[PDB]
Amino acid sequence: TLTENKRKSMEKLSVDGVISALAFDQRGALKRMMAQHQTKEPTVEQIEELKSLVSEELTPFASSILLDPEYGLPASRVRSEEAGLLLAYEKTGYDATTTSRLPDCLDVWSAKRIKEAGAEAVKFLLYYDIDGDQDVNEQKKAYIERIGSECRAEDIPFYLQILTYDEKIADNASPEFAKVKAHKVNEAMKVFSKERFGVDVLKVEVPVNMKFVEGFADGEVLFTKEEAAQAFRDQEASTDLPYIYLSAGVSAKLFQDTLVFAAESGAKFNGVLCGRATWAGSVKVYIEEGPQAAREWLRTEGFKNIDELNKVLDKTASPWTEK
Amino acid sequence: TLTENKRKSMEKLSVDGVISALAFDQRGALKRMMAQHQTKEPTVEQIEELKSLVSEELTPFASSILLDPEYGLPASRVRSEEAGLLLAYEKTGYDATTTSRLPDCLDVWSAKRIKEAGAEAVKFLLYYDIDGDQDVNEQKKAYIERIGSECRAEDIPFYLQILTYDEKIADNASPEFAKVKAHKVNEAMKVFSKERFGVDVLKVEVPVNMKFVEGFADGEVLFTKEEAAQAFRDQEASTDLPYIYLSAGVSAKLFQDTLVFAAESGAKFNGVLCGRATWAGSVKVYIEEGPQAAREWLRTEGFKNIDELNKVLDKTASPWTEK
Ligand SMILES: [Ca+2]
Ligand SMILES: [Ca+2]
Repeated sequence: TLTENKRKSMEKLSVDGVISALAFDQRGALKRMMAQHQTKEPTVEQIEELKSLVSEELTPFASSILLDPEYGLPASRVRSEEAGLLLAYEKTGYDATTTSRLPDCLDVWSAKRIKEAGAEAVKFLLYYDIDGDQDVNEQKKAYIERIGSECRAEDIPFYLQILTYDEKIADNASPEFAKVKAHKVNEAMKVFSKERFGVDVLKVEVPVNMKFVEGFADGEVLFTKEEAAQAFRDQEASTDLPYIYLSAGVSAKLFQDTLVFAAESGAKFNGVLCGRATWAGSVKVYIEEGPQAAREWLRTEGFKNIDELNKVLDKTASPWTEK
Repeated sequence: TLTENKRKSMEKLSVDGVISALAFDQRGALKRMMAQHQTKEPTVEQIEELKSLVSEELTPFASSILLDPEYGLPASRVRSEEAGLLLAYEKTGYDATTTSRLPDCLDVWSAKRIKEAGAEAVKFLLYYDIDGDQDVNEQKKAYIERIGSECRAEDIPFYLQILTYDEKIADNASPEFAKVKAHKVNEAMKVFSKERFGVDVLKVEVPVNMKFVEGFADGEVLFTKEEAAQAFRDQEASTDLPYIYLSAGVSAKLFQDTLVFAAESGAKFNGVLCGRATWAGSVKVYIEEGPQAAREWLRTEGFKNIDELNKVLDKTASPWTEK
């Protein structure tokens, strides 16, 4: 169920019950991309400006935009008046020396402060290995309970992003991980759909690596179209919450093709929180050719990208209202 | 204002609006006391047992008991039927290699789990130097906001304990700290009485080191009685929340005389969360003579301490229900 304010907030993040959200809370990742044509270390001014350019030019075509409080608050204030705002709550990345990947909130932030900054949702990223250390997962579950409680008190939607992994499989893109991905994703969704975690929307991976599915694979084939289709249906059955897809390790085209396949298979996903593929190109242009060039790229190539995505969403997504 | 459930919980922790609570969530501190008396490391069983003995013998004379989830859950189950339960939420102690003393919740606990474990309040201890690093304090304030929000969502009273310190003063028993203690205590109370922190009751230090007050001092005198009295009045004017005193491990007699002085000075404190001043002597007995001897100490010296404290509370404390 949703409280009146949470419902209203959800409405501000979507169009006709579909979430077509632009993800741009990248921090370290964006800086690194920038580093790729580096006269110097990329500045705070540069990072914040590029987020503002993307926000200004592309949010007229997105139902909402996800930003980080570190670099993204200026960008958040210049978003289209028709677009809602989500703010990221987690610290980026994880310790590569250990396998625990424990969650940690931004040090001077709280759900209250996120709401005060104008957000209509709190977004939090959790790494979860359902088969991992039981004590680690207990600590993780407790952490999410806390955040869910915060969001209930502040009456602001809780968007929980889950990225799955295996403590013992180094590469998420490996065939080894592909074989267990459906299990990692769908079981994690079952866990955090439980009422006690206070989640309003799940941001999740597609439950299969399409690069190993028949018809989509350029190399080894691990799954038939039917087995992949069943994974999407299993995922649909793993939660009664609204859920939306993230894009990871795939091109814009493959992602869009996957949304088509997802819908064809019977998945009732309620939209996406996608970004990188849409605005990636603007980054090279911005560093090299300046902000005015980047603005033009976003107005042209940028619009093309997000518009193609929206037209795919129009024929594949299902409304969260239709619960 | 209290919600219906918070009020009911406050009622279970109090009698006629006065909190006569027994504090025994000590961990590191208890371990240190125990250290003073034996060769070996204290065992889990010994810590759990002594906590259960104090709970069994003394909670018939307290309106509630504060315990720690780590060693205190068995003790919580054998408390008097008439006594309420608070559970601690913070990890014990602080990092002595730095001056920030940052707060940290127990890893596998949440406010929801504390409530599920039968507690009628969440207690959290924060070290705070009002004059300290501003970024450190911003992080501390954000952290308390989160907990206050949790407690609002779970509809469970939030007891915030504040222990003051100075980043540049090593010993809080020193005359140097004594001269700034009132400032540290009263300004901290003011800050954490702000609505945004969601506190229901403050557990605080008396705003004076009584050992340096004329009439109480056996050595150097830093303060006249009128100056000490004014600090208590300043404290009363620093919050409109209920507040209760901790004993800080002074003698039972000095704590009792302090409460009388507080009341005479004009402090409208609403009770105590008193630990060491009551049961401290049981530790030596339990270690050296065993549980039965400790039980007999509690039934005699322990009772005498808490009985005389209750008599003093009866004539000094002010009801929270008058608010
Ligand atoms: Ca107020
Ligand atoms: Ca007052």
